[PDB]
Amino acid sequence: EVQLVESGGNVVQPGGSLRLSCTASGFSFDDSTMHWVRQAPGKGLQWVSLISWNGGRTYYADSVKGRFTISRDNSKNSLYLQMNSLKTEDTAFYFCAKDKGDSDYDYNLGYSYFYYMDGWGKGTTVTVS
Amino acid sequence: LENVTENFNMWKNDMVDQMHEDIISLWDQSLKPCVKLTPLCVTLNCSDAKV
Ligand SMILES: *[C@@H]1O[C@H](CO)[C@@H](O)[C@H](O)[C@H]1NC(C)=O
Ligand SMILES: *[C@@H]1O[C@H](CO)[C@@H](O)[C@H](O)[C@H]1NC(C)=O
Repeated sequence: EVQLVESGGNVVQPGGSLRLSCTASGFSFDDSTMHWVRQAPGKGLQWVSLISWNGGRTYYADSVKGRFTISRDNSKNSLYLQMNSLKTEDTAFYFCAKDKGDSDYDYNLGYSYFYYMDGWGKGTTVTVS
Repeated sequence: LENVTENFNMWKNDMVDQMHEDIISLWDQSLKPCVKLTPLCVTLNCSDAKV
């Protein structure tokens, strides 16, 4: 049993910035990778960003690679995803979801990391302009 | 030799059999130390070549 909580969403304007705080507990972040997706009304899921324990494997989706950055720390076990240069078609409920972080190792091929969300947070809110 | 006769069947000759054996071993020995290209073959995404 794990819980994820997010806060900091409010009215936003295009070209502005917003600070989003997403704390969680019940699972250590030392060996956990956090995801980010958004759920616009009437539409399917969309991938936003990915992050590893320290760095690398922080790949971003094609349409949201402009100036979006995600950072993590171990001191207080929380995550951030600051919104920047908000467009007029990127308004939706952003969701942060835990990942199991399973892997595999073959001497010839090397480390292979699999990705699939396990736990999900309550959800945030966005409103352009 | 001056005046002597002998017969032999080359198909039963073992000089050729030994030559095949050691030549095969020689090639294997030369390839022992240097790298093996096992990791290379993965899912390759190939369409065509510009040239
Ligand atoms: C390296 O490990 C320390 C351990 O406390 C952690 O605080 C730090 O964030 C790690 N490095 C990075 C780049 O996060
Ligand atoms: C063999 O040949 C030699 C010459 O090369 C000859 O002198 C001798 O008589 C021959 N022997 C036989 C058995 O034919």
